[PDB]
Amino acid sequence: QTVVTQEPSLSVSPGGTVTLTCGLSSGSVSTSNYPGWYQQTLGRAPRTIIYRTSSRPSGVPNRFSGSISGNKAALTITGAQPEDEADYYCSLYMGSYTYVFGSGTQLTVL
Amino acid sequence: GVGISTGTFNNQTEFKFLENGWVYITANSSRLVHLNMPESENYRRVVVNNLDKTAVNGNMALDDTHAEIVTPWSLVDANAWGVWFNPGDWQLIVNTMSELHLVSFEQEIFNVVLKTVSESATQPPTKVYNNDLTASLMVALDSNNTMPFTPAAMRSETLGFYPWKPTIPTPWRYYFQWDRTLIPSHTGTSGTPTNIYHGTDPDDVQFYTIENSVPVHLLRTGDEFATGTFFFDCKPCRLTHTWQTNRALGLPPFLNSLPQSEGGTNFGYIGVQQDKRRGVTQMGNTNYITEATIMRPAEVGYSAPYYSFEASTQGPFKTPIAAGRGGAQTDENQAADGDPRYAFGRQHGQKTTTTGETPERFTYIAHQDTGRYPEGDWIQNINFNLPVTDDNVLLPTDPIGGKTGINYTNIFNTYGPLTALNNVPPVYPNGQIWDKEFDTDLKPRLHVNAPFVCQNNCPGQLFVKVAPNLTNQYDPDASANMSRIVTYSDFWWKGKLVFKAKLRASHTWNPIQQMSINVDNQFNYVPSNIGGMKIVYEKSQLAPRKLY
Amino acid sequence: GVGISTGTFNNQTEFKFLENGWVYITANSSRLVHLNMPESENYRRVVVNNLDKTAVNGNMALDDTHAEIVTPWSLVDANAWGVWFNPGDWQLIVNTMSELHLVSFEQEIFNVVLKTVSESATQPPTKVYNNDLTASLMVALDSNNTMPFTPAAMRSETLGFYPWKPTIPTPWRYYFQWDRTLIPSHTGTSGTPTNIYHGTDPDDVQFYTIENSVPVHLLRTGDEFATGTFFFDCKPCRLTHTWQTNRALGLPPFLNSLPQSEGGTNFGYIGVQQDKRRGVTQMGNTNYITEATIMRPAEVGYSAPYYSFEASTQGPFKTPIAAGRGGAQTDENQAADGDPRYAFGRQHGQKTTTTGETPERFTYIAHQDTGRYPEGDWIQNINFNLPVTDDNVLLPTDPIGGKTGINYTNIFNTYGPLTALNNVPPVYPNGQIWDKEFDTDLKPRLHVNAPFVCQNNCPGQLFVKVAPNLTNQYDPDASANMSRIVTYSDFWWKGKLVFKAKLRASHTWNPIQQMSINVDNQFNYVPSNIGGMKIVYEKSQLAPRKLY
Amino acid sequence: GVGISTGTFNNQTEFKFLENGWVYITANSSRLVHLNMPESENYRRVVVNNLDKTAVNGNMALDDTHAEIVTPWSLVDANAWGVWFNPGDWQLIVNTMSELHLVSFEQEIFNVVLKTVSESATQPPTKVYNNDLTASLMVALDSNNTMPFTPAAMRSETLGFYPWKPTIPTPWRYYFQWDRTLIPSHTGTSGTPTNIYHGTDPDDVQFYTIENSVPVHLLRTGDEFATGTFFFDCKPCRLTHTWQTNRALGLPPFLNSLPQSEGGTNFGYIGVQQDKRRGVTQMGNTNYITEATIMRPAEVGYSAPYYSFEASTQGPFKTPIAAGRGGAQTDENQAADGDPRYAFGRQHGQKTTTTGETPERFTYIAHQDTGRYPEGDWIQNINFNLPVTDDNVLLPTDPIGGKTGINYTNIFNTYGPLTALNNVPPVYPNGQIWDKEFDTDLKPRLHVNAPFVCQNNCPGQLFVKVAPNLTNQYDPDASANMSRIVTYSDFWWKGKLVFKAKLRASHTWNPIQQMSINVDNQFNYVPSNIGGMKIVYEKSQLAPRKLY
Amino acid sequence: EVQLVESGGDLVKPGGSLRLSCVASGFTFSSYNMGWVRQAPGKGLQWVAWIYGSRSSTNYADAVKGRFTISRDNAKNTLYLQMNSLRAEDTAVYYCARDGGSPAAYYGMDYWGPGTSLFVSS
Repeated sequence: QTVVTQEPSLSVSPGGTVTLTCGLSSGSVSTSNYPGWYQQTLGRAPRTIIYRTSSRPSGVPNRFSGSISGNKAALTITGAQPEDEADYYCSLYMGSYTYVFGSGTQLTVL
Repeated sequence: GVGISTGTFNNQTEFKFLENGWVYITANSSRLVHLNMPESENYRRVVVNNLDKTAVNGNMALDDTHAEIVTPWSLVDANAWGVWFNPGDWQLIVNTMSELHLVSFEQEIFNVVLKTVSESATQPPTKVYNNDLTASLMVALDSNNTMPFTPAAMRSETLGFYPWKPTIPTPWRYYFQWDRTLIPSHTGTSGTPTNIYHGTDPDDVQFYTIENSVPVHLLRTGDEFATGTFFFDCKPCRLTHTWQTNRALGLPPFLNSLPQSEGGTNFGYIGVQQDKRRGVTQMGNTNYITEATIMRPAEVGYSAPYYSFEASTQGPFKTPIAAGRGGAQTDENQAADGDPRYAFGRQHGQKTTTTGETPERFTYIAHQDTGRYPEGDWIQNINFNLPVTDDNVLLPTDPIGGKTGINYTNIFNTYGPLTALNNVPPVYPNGQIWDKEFDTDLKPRLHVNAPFVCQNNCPGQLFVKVAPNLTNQYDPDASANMSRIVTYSDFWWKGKLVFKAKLRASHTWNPIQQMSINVDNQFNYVPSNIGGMKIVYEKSQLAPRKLY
Repeated sequence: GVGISTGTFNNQTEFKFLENGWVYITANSSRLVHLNMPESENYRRVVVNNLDKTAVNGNMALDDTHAEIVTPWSLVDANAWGVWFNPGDWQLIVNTMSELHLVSFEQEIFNVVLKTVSESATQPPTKVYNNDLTASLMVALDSNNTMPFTPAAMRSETLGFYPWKPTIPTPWRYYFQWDRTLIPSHTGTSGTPTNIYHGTDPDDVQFYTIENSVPVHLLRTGDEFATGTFFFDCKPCRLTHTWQTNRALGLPPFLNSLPQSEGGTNFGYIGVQQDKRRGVTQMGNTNYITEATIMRPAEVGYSAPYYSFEASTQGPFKTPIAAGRGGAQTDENQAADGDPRYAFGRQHGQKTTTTGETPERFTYIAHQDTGRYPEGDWIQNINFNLPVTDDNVLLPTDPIGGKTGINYTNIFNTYGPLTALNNVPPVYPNGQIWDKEFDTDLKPRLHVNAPFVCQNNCPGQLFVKVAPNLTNQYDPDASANMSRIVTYSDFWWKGKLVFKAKLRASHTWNPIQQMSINVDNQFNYVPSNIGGMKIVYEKSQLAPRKLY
Repeated sequence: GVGISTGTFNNQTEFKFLENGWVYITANSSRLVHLNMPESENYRRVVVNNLDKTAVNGNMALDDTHAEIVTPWSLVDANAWGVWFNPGDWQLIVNTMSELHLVSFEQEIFNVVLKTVSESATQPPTKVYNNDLTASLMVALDSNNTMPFTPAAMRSETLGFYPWKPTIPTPWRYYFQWDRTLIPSHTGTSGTPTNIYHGTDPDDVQFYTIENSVPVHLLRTGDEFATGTFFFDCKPCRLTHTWQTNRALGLPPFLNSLPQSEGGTNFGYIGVQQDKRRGVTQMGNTNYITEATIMRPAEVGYSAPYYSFEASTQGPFKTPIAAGRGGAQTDENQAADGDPRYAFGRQHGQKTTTTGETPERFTYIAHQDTGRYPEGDWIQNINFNLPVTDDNVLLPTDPIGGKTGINYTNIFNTYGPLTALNNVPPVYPNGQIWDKEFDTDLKPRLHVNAPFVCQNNCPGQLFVKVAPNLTNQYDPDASANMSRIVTYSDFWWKGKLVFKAKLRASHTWNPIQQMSINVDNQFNYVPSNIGGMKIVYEKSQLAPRKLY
Repeated sequence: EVQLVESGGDLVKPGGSLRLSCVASGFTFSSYNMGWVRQAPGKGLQWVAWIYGSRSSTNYADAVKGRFTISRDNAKNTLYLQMNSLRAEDTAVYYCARDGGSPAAYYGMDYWGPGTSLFVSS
């Protein structure tokens, strides 16, 4: 069974740079997986931050950048703001029409 | 009747020389054809599916998924060079002739024999063969070309190349429409790439049957069938190759200094600075006039994405190319895209005494120099500041898409209004002779599988079958398979292929390349001590001709 | 005279059946055309400029900058399928016919009526309409094709599709030369991209006027105008589609093992290792013979950069493609590049009782399978080591130029000498019938907007105008606008379009696709309880034909 | 001779288009016919009696008692649509044609083969088949129609519908006169209802034999038989259906108020009181003029007692009806009386790979609306006081004879001088084509089993038999059965059926109903992966025509 | 613009069935592939079902195969998720997901709805 692994928790100081990583226990993540990054706040529905590994939906601040680093997907937040503290979830397209979701990373802005 | 022959065996090639250097080449080909009664008397719609093979990431090029109608009929196909010419005839043609025309085709079936097999109940196998004088052979000539065109040479399934070796027809089948999707992957892709067969589009269904489309003749032992002469309207086929690349078109530069002593190290020099020379170039922002930048009338050959696979309604297929790779003549290991590879069995040139399912294979290297050497290609900035720097030049070693094994030449297309190219050369003995033209509104400028293309039409496919020989217990209401008396046929097929050819002329002081027997290839043309024969491939466009 | 009619209303389609399966289809079309006197009696050189829209980064595709000569004349255009055929006639044509020829065209204007409007000074509006028996209608037939060709079907501005609904002509205008530069950008580009309109090149100026170029006829109430019969020289138009992709060309592989039980899970198997098979391939460095690598006569369709915009002297324009997207039939949502989208008003198929400026729209999916499925394409190394690894394969998901939304297929071109494609199918009712050929030295192989192209010429454009009806206070020296009596015209236009068509034949055991009325589309062909009519689009190439 | 063929296989349908929209449709049908030597060489007068079944009260409808002469001959019958047309040909005919004429019929037997079977005494069965070159096949053409007319389509016993599937002839038998009485009963009747078979009337005896009535040809392996062309004189067959009921004949009432908004709830209103309207009615004692009471030119269709069984000299038989039930189109479950039900085996459309004796069945629903909806019928008093009260109206729910399951409509007949009806539509593939007319003085206006009826005569029945192959121990004086060498025959039957048809014309703005292949029925027209074929029924009268 | 609203979430006993309805607005519903994701109380997001193509092809996660059915009605612009044989492990907030790529799917959830809570308890 496909398992997506990402850091359970991460921290970043205000105005700093943080990177959340999303990998596969077996295999590597590529642009063919169409990595997507979604942000969720307490008591609110998920918000799409990145799609197709690089595309942020209109209204998403430019401080969020998606890329493929090594064999994993990377979401970099530069100049992290207090409102960026949330649960970030990674979605991998596992071929055919199957989608898998990562465990999620709780990013807290100090 | 029963004891009267209905035809004569003829396998002679006649060269009747005309006035003005023209010759009629009439090749006669006679074969003994053995046919078994079909495994099934019905038409089957069979889906061949190999999703297991392509489920391995990176194996999408091995896709074999398709759908075919398997028919109870067999196809008699003589559309191969080896069916008509032996190595001596081909040598004469390729050495003494400069161009070849396809004039006419005839075929006929005679001396039909039908035999039934009676197998005894004795524990050790034992059987007898009896003449069934009232049995019939069903012969259908699709002179109207109603049935799908399925040339057998592409599958190495034409008639045998040896007059004295009995041959067989190929069971006939055609493609039925299907829908298929296959997302490409590679070793290292994670997940299961989309790989499904979607079925059939009802608007594209076309179920053909020989019975409903073609008249059928029932030939008994005393009957014969003749198709009648068909006349082609194809273009001439050149038996000469062109050697001139864009670098060898037009007037060479004048050498103001010539070597004073013979030797490989002594070179003539233009004697004028490249930026001080006179001439015409298409580069309007540079004063350099060199052999690579000077204007030429047009472009010889073209570049296309090689080993590119395009996906369509029915799956992925390789993108064809008209010309072979450049440098395959300086290095035979460079033969790849555009250099056709022929694989064949013992009927069609392989050593007849070999054992195993491994076919004999050869890659054909054409003498024409219309190919490309992508390792020597490059792109550079419009500014054209020399010597060019890193960021202003895209080289064949520069990764494209982040892949170090893919460069721009792999996705590079230079076909345009200035492209000039040649038709594919004949491939002996395994190459196809003529091919039907596509029924599209806009038609391709050439075919890569046969030197002759049928503008309007070319002779109808010949289909043969053993008429059902029922037992006394036939019941059409039964869902079980029809019970037939085991029957088979042996009939003599005779064909006449007429070409018109032009005798070559000596245009230069030096002699030209000719095909000759020598110590190395001496035994490729004679049988072994046990009768083992083979037919090795021969090149056709040996002599050169000037392109410009 | 005043009280004598000069023509007859005829809107009947006649099918006169000939010998050998041919039929003459003469479509008669009669309309009542209402024309108002032009807003201005002068020619205007108007520059339309929308730099505000394209100043938004990423909106360069919405460029509308151009220059047009607006003329006081109106264009009478009947170059649309709906002007000539109703759904029943189209059903008969597309179901019973296999090919269509464009034979001839005639048009005429009769029963000219000119009325002046007198508006009273009473505070509540009130007006009367009086016959101006001496007023004239100016009619110009550009039989020499001197004026620019401006077909109205591309703007949905031909005559109405309903015989009983009066229609109008479209005000005529043509393009005047201009220079424009627009550097593309995207959401996130910093700065102001270069966006200027440079004016007009004096060497390209071409100011046309109907008066100086065409004879003009003045038609009073008792006059009529007939253009005379024009005869076309176009190519035949196929009413059949091709389904065969490169994967379905030629002889299928022989299946050594066939299924023993019917069912979707039971497949036939070739029974031979892919590297031990016999056949011909263009890959000279591999022994694999599969459905994707085996040689085919040519290529069906081609790949081109889709949604690519090329900039030229006058700005950016989308690169056209001959064929639609593959997979738009398996998934209607895949219709995009090459699948024409038609937007039209209430005159040309939209529900006549609808309110608002929103047009009725539909994307046309052709039945022909010449399209491409770029998601299933890939490139790989010449070495062809299987399974292919990451660096040796460029997939449609690999970024090109560093952009994750752009892949090689977006910039991929596979057009070549082996490409075979079909002409665009007729689009009913909103599609154009015939189009003038370009006056370039090298001409395109087809047009994407009309199935018939005018090799030499096709009938001159018909222009109508209301002759100036001056008052008693006219002063040509005054710089103010000409003062005219408010005048308008109503005249009957009758046209005859003659086609030659061939009756289709049944080639296969199975039936084919036919257009039929059913419960779902039953009310698309009849008026509503208040008279609301509509004309939904119909597909033309319903029946299949074999490509090879 | 022995090794010479005497005919050619032809199974092609040709559509030769004439002037004025007429087409000659010549359908060729070729079959391989297998025939076994008759079980008995004698004529037998066999009484089939199933008094056990009908002795159960209420089972009188299952009566099978009859007497037949069983003959040693077999009948070759091609009087079915499936013998001549495949689904594509039928689609073309029913979609492009409006009427059909039966022009001519030919049939012939050729390539006769006779084989004897030798069975060994070995304990495990084993047998051989030898050609009997001197054996004969007895062929009798009853061109004078002396023998009783016994069409095989009513028993699903014509030749097979697949050209590539060998077929068989049906053993021939005819009805011998008998007397039978059967008093109807029901579940609950007390006692034994009168149920006897009284024997044969000497004045009605008619014992026919092929030998004494028809010339017999003895065909050896080198012989062939041709019947010669027969020409029909039948009436045209309409390929269009009528939809107009008596409620849709003539001028509709004028609507003084029309809907102001489209929608299903907005209706137009006549605007005049039903008793204040103008018009003509056949009810001379009422002032009401409504859609149900207004006069119509005549009556479309008629009502007859449905599922009524009439007893005659030979027992009970169901009363036939010309038209099918009304409402079978709004509810397919309403198909019953007048909607023919066809049951057939694997030779005649059933999936050829099915197992068991259960036949494939379908009920045919004609598109013509000449049927009746008896649940909506009623009778009422001549006084016509509205609203009608209980005693003045007889409803379909009112018991007749004290039975709550029988109402007046069950015994209701409305056939009269004003009745207008249509001929039965062709039923493909299982329907009969032509039928012999009754030799009565007064003849029926139509037949319910075939669209074409033989006014004078139609081609003689073809009978085949294996000539007796006696052993050396034959003794005609012996009372035991004749001892014959086990012999059987296989011969090729070829027939040509010529029709004349008229191409349909588009009369209305809207398109009409056409037969088309779609996803649901896509695989009903192609073989399965093991060769399983089927032929599903198709409707013929698809397009509508106006009755008035 | 693009809005998705889920409804039908309610407390249900184990082994029952429930149909979640998702109403979409601001876009052409039929032109986009839709799906259902779910997040268990205190757990991460988990993909449940996907519906794609003009033919309404459906794919399901292994945890809901055979038990869940995803369908769509383009006339009502609605997406239906019918769950049968509901288990305690199915208790979670179910989110409507819309893919923003019509002709070229993003293969990721472009838009999300507010979600509907489903509680499975005896």
